[PDB]
Amino acid sequence: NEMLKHEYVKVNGIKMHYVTQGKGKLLLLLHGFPDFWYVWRFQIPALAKHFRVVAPDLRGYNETDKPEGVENYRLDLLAKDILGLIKALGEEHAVVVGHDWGGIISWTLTAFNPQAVEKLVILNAPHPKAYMTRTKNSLRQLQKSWYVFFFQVANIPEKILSRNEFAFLKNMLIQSFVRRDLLTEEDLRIYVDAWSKSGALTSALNYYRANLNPDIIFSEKTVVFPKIKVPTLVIWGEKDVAISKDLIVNMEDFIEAPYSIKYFPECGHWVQLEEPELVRKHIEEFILKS
Amino acid sequence: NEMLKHEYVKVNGIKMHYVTQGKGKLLLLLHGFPDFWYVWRFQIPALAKHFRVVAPDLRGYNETDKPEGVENYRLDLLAKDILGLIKALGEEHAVVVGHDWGGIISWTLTAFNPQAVEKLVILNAPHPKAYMTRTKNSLRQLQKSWYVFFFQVANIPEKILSRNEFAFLKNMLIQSFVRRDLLTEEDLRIYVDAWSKSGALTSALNYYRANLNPDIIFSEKTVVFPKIKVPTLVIWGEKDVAISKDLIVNMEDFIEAPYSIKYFPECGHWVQLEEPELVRKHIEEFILKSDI
Ligand SMILES: [Cl-]
Ligand SMILES: [Cl-]
Ligand SMILES: [Cl-]
Repeated sequence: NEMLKHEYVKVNGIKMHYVTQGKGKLLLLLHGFPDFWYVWRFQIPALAKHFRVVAPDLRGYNETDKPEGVENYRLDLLAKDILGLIKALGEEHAVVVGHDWGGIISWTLTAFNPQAVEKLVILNAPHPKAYMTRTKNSLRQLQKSWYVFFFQVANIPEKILSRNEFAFLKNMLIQSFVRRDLLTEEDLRIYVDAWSKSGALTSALNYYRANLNPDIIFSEKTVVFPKIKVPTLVIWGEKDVAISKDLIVNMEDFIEAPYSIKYFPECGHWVQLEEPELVRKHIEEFILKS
Repeated sequence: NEMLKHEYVKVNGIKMHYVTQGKGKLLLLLHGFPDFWYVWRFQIPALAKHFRVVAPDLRGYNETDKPEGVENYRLDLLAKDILGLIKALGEEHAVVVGHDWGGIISWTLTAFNPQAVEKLVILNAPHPKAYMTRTKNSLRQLQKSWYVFFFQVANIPEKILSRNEFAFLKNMLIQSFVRRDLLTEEDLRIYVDAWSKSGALTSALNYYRANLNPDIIFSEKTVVFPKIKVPTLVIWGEKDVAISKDLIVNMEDFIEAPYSIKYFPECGHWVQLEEPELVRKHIEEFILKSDI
């Protein structure tokens, strides 16, 4: 866009890059792996027609700072980055939309800090308690999560993912799309630029090492996780090659607030790229509802 | 059984435990993970009607020695253990039947030492060159091999697998079976005893660390592997949660000698437990009621 603006702001001891367009109610769009703000390229101008849209690069990604060490990527710290971002942007609360890791962070932010979240929207991101409790008993989820186990190993995943101009990552994306030409060559050049930022791949992989290591996946005991107390919308592409439907059933046990789920039976993990207008529509309607 | 006998023998620098029953033509039964000789409990007395059956515990398992270190579980060493066992049993060769890792070892033994193998029977074990070439290009195989990646981590998988009397491992097995009651309460007690042997879990996991680490899976090299020169029967349970059919089709470069494949469309990885009589019948027919 011409109206899209790049900004950097200090939050939670790190500098965060974001793009923004629009005025009004603050709406955050939070990417996951192996994306960055640009995954929201279709939604930013559309949502910016009625809202102040901010799409940051999460800790470790693209133009945001990249602290060294696995411990710097624990979910508690990632959610504190977003809490800090809302404060730094001059709001008491935001509408928070998260996909993939951005959605895991959003569930966490909303649970522990409901005062900062006006409404929560989740795209293809399991609730932490659901993944922690259920994965060990879902052979289909364990199989879909093969690469989570691969990413635990030091050094090798960085090497394999980066080889031949990130051929693996390009493939991972393509294999996940429900039409396999969903990204253009222009998109891919922009993705490679973000992937090639010094330290970005290791930092992204550290999310898996910090938060989805085998102790967490195969924990004998359930975790304590506060109920969600804000209205919540889940958008769920059912042909997700990374997440089994086993993990999104029954979110209401975790939510003490209005809850709605919109299934997209013929979309996969990148629902916002596959049905960009329907996704935008559902978001706008849910936010304008009250 | 009453006629089953336990023995220990020194081979390839380690002491190996095995059970034996029967007299006549020597037949080896080689288990995989997370089994030991006892996976062959149904087949041993039945095959002992026509063969001298020997079912060893592989290096690292149950009553066999358990050398320290990942490097001691490379496939070449494991195959040399079995070559040594055949020699130690007083014969020049044996019929070799292998399931899972025992099958991978059997492919390797047969390729590099064909004079020691009379005939080869493989149950749900991909040819090493097929797994090495194809896995990295097969999303379905990579997904099925989630646990291969899990097992690469030091210490943690041993802890998780062993906790609460091997609750994980029992679950892993059950989720892999397509028949009920393959493990009775009595069988489970016996399994837990073997699993609990000092160093056994680490040694079993070292097969995956030594031979199927991510560098090996994703390597852009083709592997050298001799052609199979002994008659070979592959038995394949199609509902295998661990191995994609991508890895068993198209053997043509790999085998020179006569080859037969028997698919079991309604069995999984543990085909010898799920259709024990049909599996035994195909083995007996192939070995003793052969062609040219
Ligand atoms: Cl749950
Ligand atoms: Cl749909
Ligand atoms: Cl069958």
